[PDB]
Amino acid sequence: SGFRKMAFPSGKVEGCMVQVTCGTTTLNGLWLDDVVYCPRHVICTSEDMLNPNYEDLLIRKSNHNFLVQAGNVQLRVIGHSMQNCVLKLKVDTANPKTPKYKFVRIQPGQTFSVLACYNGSPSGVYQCAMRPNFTIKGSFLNGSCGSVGFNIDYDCVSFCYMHHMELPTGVHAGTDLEGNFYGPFVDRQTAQAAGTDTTITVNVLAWLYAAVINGDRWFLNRFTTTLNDFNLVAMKYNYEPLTQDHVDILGPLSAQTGIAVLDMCASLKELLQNGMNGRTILGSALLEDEFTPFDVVRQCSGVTFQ
Amino acid sequence: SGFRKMAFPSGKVEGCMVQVTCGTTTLNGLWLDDVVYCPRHVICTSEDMLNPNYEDLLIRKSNHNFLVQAGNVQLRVIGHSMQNCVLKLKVDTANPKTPKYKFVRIQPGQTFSVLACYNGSPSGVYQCAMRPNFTIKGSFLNGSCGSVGFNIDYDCVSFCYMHHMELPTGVHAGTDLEGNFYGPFVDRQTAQAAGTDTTITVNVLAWLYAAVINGDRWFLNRFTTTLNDFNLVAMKYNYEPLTQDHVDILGPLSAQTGIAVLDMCASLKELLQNGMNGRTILGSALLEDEFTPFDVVRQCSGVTFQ
Ligand SMILES: O=C(c1cc(=O)[nH]c(=O)[nH]1)N1CCN(c2ccc(Br)c(Cl)c2)CC1
Ligand SMILES: O=C(c1cc(=O)[nH]c(=O)[nH]1)N1CCN(c2ccc(Br)c(Cl)c2)CC1
Repeated sequence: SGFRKMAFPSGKVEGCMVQVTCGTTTLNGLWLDDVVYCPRHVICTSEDMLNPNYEDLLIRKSNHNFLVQAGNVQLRVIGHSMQNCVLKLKVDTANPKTPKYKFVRIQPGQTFSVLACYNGSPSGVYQCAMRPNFTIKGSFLNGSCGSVGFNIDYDCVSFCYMHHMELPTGVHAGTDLEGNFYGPFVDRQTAQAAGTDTTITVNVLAWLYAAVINGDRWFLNRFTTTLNDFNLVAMKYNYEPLTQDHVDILGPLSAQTGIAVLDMCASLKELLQNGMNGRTILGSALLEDEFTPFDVVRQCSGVTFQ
Repeated sequence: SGFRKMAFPSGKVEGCMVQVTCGTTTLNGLWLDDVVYCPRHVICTSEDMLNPNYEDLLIRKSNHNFLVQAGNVQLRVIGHSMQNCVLKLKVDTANPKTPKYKFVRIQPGQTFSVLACYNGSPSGVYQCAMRPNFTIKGSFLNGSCGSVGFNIDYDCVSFCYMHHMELPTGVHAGTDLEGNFYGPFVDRQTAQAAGTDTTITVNVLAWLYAAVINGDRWFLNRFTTTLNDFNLVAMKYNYEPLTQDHVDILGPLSAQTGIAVLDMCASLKELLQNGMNGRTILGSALLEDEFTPFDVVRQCSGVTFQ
């Protein structure tokens, strides 16, 4: 038992991280097969950041302008292209540690692990959620661009995020691995703001089920509510509305605890209207919304990865 | 910027995890050079768990009673011995992925990363602290025994924890890699209880410095206190006393923020006596004590690992 913010083991990804230098700018790249992927803003200088024309900037570059290092080994760049906001550097050597992988775009509310890197070298791993406003609340310092987010499905790494920038409010923004930005952001050093965030309701419910599994039951009650009655209260507190699809997803947790979803919604309704009154749930004094139903099952039932 | 519960990258450890079977009992082992380390209670059956005599139990075993699997490859056990509460299985093949490593015993209040494993296969990584009562608040299911805790110093893995059991209160207990139990626990299925836990004061202060670095300043004030005045209040709230050694350790964070340690102690004194009044610090409504001063520096200043 117990419940922790658990990340995926990062070994399969650590062997793919490289350092990419263009001019006086260095950041991280992702080396799969014979391609290195990195944020295209590595080709910007100080004069270009405010309003870059990436097509012009890229045509003025040659392969030898790009220095790629995998530890000590230097990778020779034999070609380069741009795919949306990502630069694809073709190199002469295919990464022998290339895992089975795919590129997936995730949805708001889903979670993934982040491998924070500096100078191509892995620094730490942590779990986060894609927020409803398409930002993530990450932890990144200067030099972290090109760090990736991933999930592990069986033996397959699903890459879903590459880090590009920090917004003024301290939250982070990036792209999928096809270079399409999550959210209405662009890779230029202008003043961009995220929209208002909301709380991920289906995740809060999954976490309340994790609490019950771990012996925290004080917030339960005998009432029940309807989907429309709950959603009417949730709207008032900046909570995402709950759909029938969310109810079915919570099914396995309802069965393991014998507590129906709509029963749990009534408990959440009370917690929203009255607060926790100095009591905690799973060691938190706030409602946690960065665990999906699958995260809870994986940690409260058990799923390993070969 | 940002602040997350960050674990160390686990790749170097994932290549050392193996499955160890003795009879109908399977758990995880740590394979370094030509030795596999695992909890000695793998040699217990149902009749032995209540009052095991491990010397008798071990003499009745031969090398062929121990099945060790590294993925698919079977490792031939050519010898076995017992070191305190750990079994050392000598195998015919040295692990070629053996990293530079050492065995260290950590102190209460220090943090480490846990690689949770099932059937020799890594499942997740998370950060935790050794509590003042020598337990950890982990997340472990049936089959997790032999999972290890570690820190990474430069390129060296310092192994500090091997998981042995869950106590009745839901917290976890284990040994260092020499097989010496952290705390007054023994590997028998009797009713053992942890002593009362206290809050790790130097860690709370480090976290308040992380908050200031990340722009949370509402709890600051202009007062100052003495070490003895603070400790008098901290004792009342089940907080570890603060020593001059703790003050020096916090030095780098005091310098980066310009806020003296004793100034921060006065803020903490107020937070203990008045509460947070519905306000949060770094997204928490409770005082967090599982980040050391070094954790904060590493995340709020930057340290990678080759
Ligand atoms: O490495 C970091 C960084 C990431 C982070 O999350 N937090 C932090 O403090 N620093 N930066 C800032 C973004 N930057 C950047 C350069 C050109 C363009 Br065009 C754009 Cl859009 C961004 C590259 C360097
Ligand atoms: O795998 C787990 C486990 C760990 C955990 O943390 N949580 C959980 O639920 N299960 N166990 C329980 C301990 N057990 C065990 C066997 C013999 C002896 Br003698 C002792 Cl002392 C313990 C081996 C099997």
